[PDB]
Amino acid sequence: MENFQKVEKIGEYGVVYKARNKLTGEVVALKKITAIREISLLKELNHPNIVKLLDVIHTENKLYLVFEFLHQDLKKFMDASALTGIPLPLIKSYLFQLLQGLAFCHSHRVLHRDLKPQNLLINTEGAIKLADFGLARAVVTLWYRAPEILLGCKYYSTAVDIWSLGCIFAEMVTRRALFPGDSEIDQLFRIFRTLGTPDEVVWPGVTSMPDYKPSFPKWARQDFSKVVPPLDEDGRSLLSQMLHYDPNKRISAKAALAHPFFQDVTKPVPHLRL
Ligand SMILES: CN(C)CCCNS(=O)(=O)c1ccc(Nc2nccc(-c3cnc4cccnn34)n2)cc1
Repeated sequence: MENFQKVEKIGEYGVVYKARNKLTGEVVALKKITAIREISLLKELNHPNIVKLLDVIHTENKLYLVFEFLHQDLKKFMDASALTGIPLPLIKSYLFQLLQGLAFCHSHRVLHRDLKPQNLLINTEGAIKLADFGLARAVVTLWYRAPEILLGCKYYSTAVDIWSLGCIFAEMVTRRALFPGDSEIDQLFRIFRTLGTPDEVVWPGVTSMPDYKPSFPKWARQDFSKVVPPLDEDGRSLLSQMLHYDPNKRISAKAALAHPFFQDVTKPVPHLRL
């Protein structure tokens, strides 16, 4: 690690730093944290929409991960685009690319588990990539947590990543977080108030989940025309399938890529202020 010089703090698994390789002049993203094996497995998991894991350094009982450096994260970009909003064509491009990244990771049996604007990175060329993948297996925000996780499911599936991405999708479109909960129960009830309290009809087996309680209030479902007004009908049908209660009914990344919404997708370049 004496080969790297910290430049600035990026965020805080561990803390992430923007650093410089004094043995190449290369700029990278440095994260300071059975594990060794799992981590080494992610270094082979390469794709255009996944932040590349360059090296793993295990020393002094400490674990350091070296990642390629990207220009800005989605949280900052959304804040910067708050006045006029991100153009629809760019929103569509970002969603399409992220679905490609998830389709790839999911085909390799790897899930993210904690997708959020903060770990989605973009560059001046118009690309977007997933970061902090698989690490989630080797104050925190609950806004993007899938309902099966909140209800105590022990062995959830790749479907949890689709739910998180759907929430991010809605947020780029409306400039408002879909389910901004500040506690697990508040998060769960916010989802219920919008999508309706789930029951055995729409979600077989839900009433027998670890944290489900017959005493839950029973709210009715709302129309998506009210949830995401500026989104056209193809966008709304796609979003509804990404937000299905039953993990088994929720659309897969692969199936989503074939949805009508993407028939006119393109790759615009963002206006980034660095
Ligand atoms: C809270 N504010 C002070 C803003 C914080 C910084 N936001 S930013 O858009 O300037 C900005 C954010 C990120 C970058 N680069 C960059 N490249 C590659 C990776 C990462 C990055 C971030 N978490 C993680 C977690 C794991 C792995 N990688 N990894 N980050 C540049 C700029």
